[PDB]
Parts: sequence; structure tokens; C-alpha cells
Amino acid sequence: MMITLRKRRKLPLAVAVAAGVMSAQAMA
Amino acid sequence: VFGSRNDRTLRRMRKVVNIINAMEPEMEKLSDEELKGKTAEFRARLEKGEVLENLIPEAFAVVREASKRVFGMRHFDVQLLGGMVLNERCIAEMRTGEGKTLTATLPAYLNALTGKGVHVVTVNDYLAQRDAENNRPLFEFLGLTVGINLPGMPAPAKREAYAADITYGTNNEYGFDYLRDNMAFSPEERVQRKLHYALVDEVDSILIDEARTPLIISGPAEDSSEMYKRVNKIIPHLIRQEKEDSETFQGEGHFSVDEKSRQVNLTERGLVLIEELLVKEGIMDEGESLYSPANIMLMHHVTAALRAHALFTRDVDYIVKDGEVIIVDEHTGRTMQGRRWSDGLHQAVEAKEGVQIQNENQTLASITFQNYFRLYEKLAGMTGTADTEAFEFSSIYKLDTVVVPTNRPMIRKDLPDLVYMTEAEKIQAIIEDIKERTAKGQPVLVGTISIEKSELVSNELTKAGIKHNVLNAKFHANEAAIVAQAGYPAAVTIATNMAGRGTDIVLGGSWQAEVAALENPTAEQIEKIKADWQVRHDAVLEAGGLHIIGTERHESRRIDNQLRGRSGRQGDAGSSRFYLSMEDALMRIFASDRVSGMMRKLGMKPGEAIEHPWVTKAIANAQRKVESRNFDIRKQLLEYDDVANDQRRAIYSQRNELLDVSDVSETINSIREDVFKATIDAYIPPQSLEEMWDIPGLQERLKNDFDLDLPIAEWLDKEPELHEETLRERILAQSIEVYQRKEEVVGAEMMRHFEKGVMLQTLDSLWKEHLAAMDYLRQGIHLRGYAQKDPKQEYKRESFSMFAAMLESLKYEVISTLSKVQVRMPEE
Repeated sequence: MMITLRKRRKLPLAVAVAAGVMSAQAMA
Repeated sequence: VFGSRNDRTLRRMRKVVNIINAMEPEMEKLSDEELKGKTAEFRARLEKGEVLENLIPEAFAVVREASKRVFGMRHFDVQLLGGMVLNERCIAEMRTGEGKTLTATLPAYLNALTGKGVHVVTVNDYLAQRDAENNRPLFEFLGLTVGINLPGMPAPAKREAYAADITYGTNNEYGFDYLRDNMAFSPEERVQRKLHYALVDEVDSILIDEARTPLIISGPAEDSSEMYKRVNKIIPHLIRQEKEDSETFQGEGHFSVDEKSRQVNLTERGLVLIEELLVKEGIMDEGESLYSPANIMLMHHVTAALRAHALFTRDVDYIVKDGEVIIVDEHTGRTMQGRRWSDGLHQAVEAKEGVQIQNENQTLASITFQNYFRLYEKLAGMTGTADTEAFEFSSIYKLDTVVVPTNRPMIRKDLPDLVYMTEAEKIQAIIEDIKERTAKGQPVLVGTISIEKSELVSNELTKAGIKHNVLNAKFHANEAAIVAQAGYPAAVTIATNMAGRGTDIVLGGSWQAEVAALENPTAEQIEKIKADWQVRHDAVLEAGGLHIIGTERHESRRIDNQLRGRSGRQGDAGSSRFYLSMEDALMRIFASDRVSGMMRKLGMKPGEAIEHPWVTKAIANAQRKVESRNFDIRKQLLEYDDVANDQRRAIYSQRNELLDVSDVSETINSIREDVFKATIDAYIPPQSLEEMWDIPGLQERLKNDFDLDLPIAEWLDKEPELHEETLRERILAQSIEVYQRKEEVVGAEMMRHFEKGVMLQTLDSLWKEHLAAMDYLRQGIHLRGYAQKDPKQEYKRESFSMFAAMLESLKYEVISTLSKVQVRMPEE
């Protein structure tokens, strides 16, 4: 069958560094 | 306001002062409780239909009356003028001795009647708490409330002080409070009230020097930002020679002999190496460029990993032992275990090796004093007799400069500058001027700004045989002892760079300090000393008042005038004499000392007073020119500051709205459709063809960022009449349906609170980024400002695009996160 492989699992870790300074969290 | 500024303002204020003086006898007939009743009356009248500026005649009269019963000091007419001007948005110049506390009490009471809160800005906590408790029995006597705000004060106490009629506090805490207030999640968390009126004690420092002082809050979340290690993880896939990883390179760079370019720099002018980092993996792989204002944050992050590879070599440039990062100095062989290179440099290193990545230390929240006081409606303050940069008040804060007359006629004999050739001539001339006055019984205050000259003149004075006392700042007790008799006849006091204002030196000495040195000063002793002191005071008057001598002048006339204004306290007697040599560094402020050398042919004649007033005028001209040059620089810097200021003001306004309001469904839904449309338009172009629609890409995105599994390929397969618009709406409708279904499980009120919080959180998260991004571009724009284009204008352009992109990213993640939430939904 047609196996459409894609890198949907992108790593936003580089961007998370900016929000890392004030990374607040709620229930999830 | 109406009436010509300054000129007409002076007589206009006098008109009101006359009324106050006439109504004073009437106020003296009013009981204490009646004065209190008038204060409450003004409050009612204000809401009835009375203008604050029209209440001045009665208000100031009450203050004058109350002060005579509380302190016993009547507010002078000159103080009424200044206090009245302080009601507007102008700066009033107050001479040393007039009485700042006896003037600032007038505008405070007047504006306090509005109940909005008078924000008094003090230079330090000492004066803040001093005047707060001192003026408390005055304001509270009329019914007004006095609140004190100290740096570090708990929120509960702050709210009580801020809810008061008059609030005393420091500029430092004032700004931080504003930041904490604006960065709140609930409106009840607030500590501030309203920026209606602000009265700063000293504008000379707080408004001029502290103008470009940004209150940077470095409050990280700590934890473990291992996210950075995932970025540097792509570097080991490259080789330092070609394909991204390359120390400068530029085609050649250097020979193959440890070509590690530790001078940093960085360039990549090939635009073929950076192409290896971009694309693939995820993020910055969609098709975005790294040299765009919408990707400046990552640009300063990826380069960090690069400048942490061949730039910083392990064991030589730095050493990490057991997780402890220590900087190794190759210059002198020193180890810095309590230091780390900022700008995320240390973080890149800690992310390169197996070290625990920290949360960095950058701008979590920041605001400039200039950008803070500009938010206040009525901004007034007192300035000293410095002037100089006073002209910038109208350009920086847009305030009008007004001068206040002295209580008494200033009999300060200002003499010209005696410029000599060598320092020997200058110093000797000073000794002679002093020696002559030592016989006349005139106190001499030498204001040496240079320690080298302080000891020099001291040695010379001893050589000639003249009594002198040096104010050594290392012994405050010694200074206080000398200051007590600094106005004593024939007392030569040498000051080494004295700060602004200074102690109020009374001519003849200070009987207070004399009686305080006695065990038991009986009435007889006090009267006797006062009698002697009186003679001593009159003696100094006949001598010529306090004689000030300036060995060297200062570039900025602000400090120069500060020294000149030391004499003539509240309009007393004195004499100012300044000296200068061709060897002093001050002769270099005239563009070049070669030009000033023309004065070397003036004759000089050591011992003869050439007395040339044009010399002083020439120096004063250059003195103001120095600051004129600085003004241009300040303006250029403020140019970039205001850019971030407006953006901050704009985003803060939106954040404030979402903070005050309880419901945000309107905003959430309005942006929901926009976010979906924008996301759809990225895969499906409007009015295009079916084969031009990336169904898989859109489906994957929906099942990734929106947590919505929609078989669009199946929909269009069976429903061809979907066309395009209906298809877009279908997706949106299905999203709203599932959204509400998720909502019911969490709770209506809870979801509204969640959305409200998420919006604020996402806004703040991007704000932290934007704060750093603005800086990255601020310094980076230097390499972007090409020829045939202004670097400031282009910067503003890029900054606007950055803000727009930030807004788009804001709505994007807000809606996405609200959908990404995995809510436990039961079988419906």
C-alpha cells in the first residue's frame, strides 16, 4: 500500500528555549 | 492650560497667591476640625462640578493654615508659586535652602483630593520614609491618607499604601511594582492603582541619569531546559570544514594549523553552509529563512552552539567537572568557577556536553524609567540649580522648565575664571585669594574634584601657613565635625568631589552642633551660645558670605552649577571664584587643546588679576556644548527605545484587557476562525483547483496542532458540492462542536478561566522572546544597515514585521493549545 512517511514529529525544542524563562504549567 | 509659559505663568500664579494670602486671615478663624471639613468638602465639590485648578486658592490656604498648627511653619509665597506649578506637567527649579518639603506638600494635597493617588518619587528609601512619616501628621490631620511603599514590601501592605491619597516610594520599586502588576494573572493580584499624578523629588538624577535605566528582572524558572541539547544535537552531524560547522571559513580562513578562530566574529558570507542547518528535522524546516525578523530568536541560538564548538575548546577555554562548569583563563592561568558568559553562551556549552542545562538568565520583564514616567498624566518634579540638560526635559519627557524665586535675595558674588599657564600659578593664585580672606575672616570652601589637587592645595596651604580642614569621605564623623563649623570665619574647608545638595552650611557655624556637644545644655548655656553665634553669623556677612573656590570645572555644567549653588542658602551672602590652568584636562573640551592654546598668549602674569568675564562665558559655552553632543547620542538611543516602548505599550494594553475582563469567549472565537483560515490558506489556496489542495498536509496538521481527526479526503470524495468555503466552514464547525464537548467535561467557568490564563501565558511566553528578539535585532541591525538607507528606519520596519509575526504566532498557539488539551471524554 501507499506508505506516506512524514516527519510530523517536529522538534520545537529550539523555540521552547525562549518560553523556558517563564514556563508555567497548569493541569497539562 | 492657558497663558504664556514661564513669563505669563509667573504673574498668573501670583494672582492666585494673592487670594490665598487674603483668605489666610479667614482660615485662622476656622477651627482645626473645620480645616478637615474643607478637605472633605473639596472631595464632594470635585464630583459636584469643581475644577481642581480652581480649588487651588482654597486648598493652598488650608495647607498654609494647617502647617502653622502642625509644624508651625507658614508656607512662603515663593513656595506657593513652586507648589502651584507642580500641579501641572512642569519642572520647577528650587534653590538650595528654599524648602523642598515645604513646597511639595502643596501639589500633593491638591492632587490627593481627586482620590486617584499621589505618587511621590524619592531618590532613596531614607527620604521616602522620612517625609512619609514627617508629613503624615499633616495630611492625616486633614483626613487624607499617607501610604509608604518600600522596596520588598508585601503585596497586602502595598495595596494599602497605593490605595492611600498620597504614596511615598522609590523609583526603582515603582517600576517593579508596575511590572508585577501588569504580569498578573488575576485582576485581584494587582498592587497599583492609576498613573494620574507623579511628583519626583529630584529630577536631576531620576529623570536625567536614570532616563535610560531599564529595570531588568532576571527571574528564570530554573528546572532543566534540556530543550537546548536537542538543538546542538544536529551539529555532530556536520564536519568543521564544510556544511554549516566551519570556523569562519570564507573560502580559506587560514592554513591547516589549529585554525580555531577564537575571535568569534562569525560570518558565513557564502550562504551555502547555513543551508545545511535549515530544513529537515522539524521547525525552521517549513521554508523560513534564518535571516528574517520572524526568526531572529533561533538565529541567536544556533550560532551559540557553533561558537561553542571550535570557539571554546574543552579543558583549555573551559572545564566541566562533575557538572560544575568552570571558565579556564589562558592568559594568566586563572579559574573562574563563579562566572559564566551570558548571552546564552554558557548555556550552549552546558548543552553541548553532558551538563545539566540551566534556565539561563535573561530579560523576564523590563521597563525604562523614561518609558514609565511617560505613562503618567501629570508628571511634575523639582530640579536643582543645575540647568544644562534641563532643556532636554521638554524633549525627553515633554515637560516645561520653570524657575522659582528665592525666599531671600541671593547675594552670591559670582566672579570670573582666572586661567593661568601652569598649575603652580593656578594653585598659588588660590592660596593668595584664600590668605587675603583669612585676615578678613571669610570662610573658604575649596571644591576640589581631583584628589591629586586636594593633597596639593593642602600642602601649599601648610606652606603658606593657612588653617585648613579636609573633608575625608573615609571619616564621616570627621566631615560632620568640620561641616558644623564650615561657615566659621576664616575656616578653610577642602572638599574632595562633594555630592549634590550637601549639608546646609550655616554662616558662623551651627550652635545646634555646639550645644549637642555639651553634657547638659541649660537655657543659660543655649542663649549664651546663640548670642555668640549671632555675632559669628554677622561677622561672616561682613566678610562676604561663604566663599566657594573651584580648582577645576566639570564638563557637564549640571555638576558645575551644583557647586556654584552651594553658597547663598535660601538667598544668603557668598562669593564664587573659579580657577583653571592650561595643564588641566578641561582645556581639552574645546574640541582640541591646540585651539585653547591661544589663551596662553593672554599674558597671565602670576599675581595679577586679569579678570576676563568672557573666559567664563567661553567655558560655559563649551560646557553646554558637551552635553549638546550627549543629547544627540541620548536622542539616537531613545529612538530605538521608543520603538520597543510603543510595541510594549500596545501589547500591554491587550494583555491588560484580557486581565481585567472575566470572559474571553468573544476573543477566542473571533481568532479561532482566523487561525483556521490562515492555516487552511497555507495548504488550500482560495478559489483554486482541487488538485491544488494539499489534503494530506492539512489533515496531518489538524491531527497534530488541533487534535482533530477529520477525513477531508473522504468528505470531498463523497460530497463534491463542498466546493471550498463550505469545506472550510465544516472543519471550523466540527472544531467548535468537539471544543464544546471537551468544555463540558472540564466546566464552563473553568474553561473560561483556562482560556483566559492560556492567553495571558502564551502572550507572556512570546513577550519574553520578543524582549530578547528586540535586543538581538538592536545590535544585529548594525550589519543590516546598508548604504542608501537609515539604520533606525529600517530597524523600525523589521521590528514591526517581527511584532506582526509574533501576533500571528500568538493566536496560532493559543487556539492550538486550547484544542491540543487531552480532556478525558467519556463515550457520548
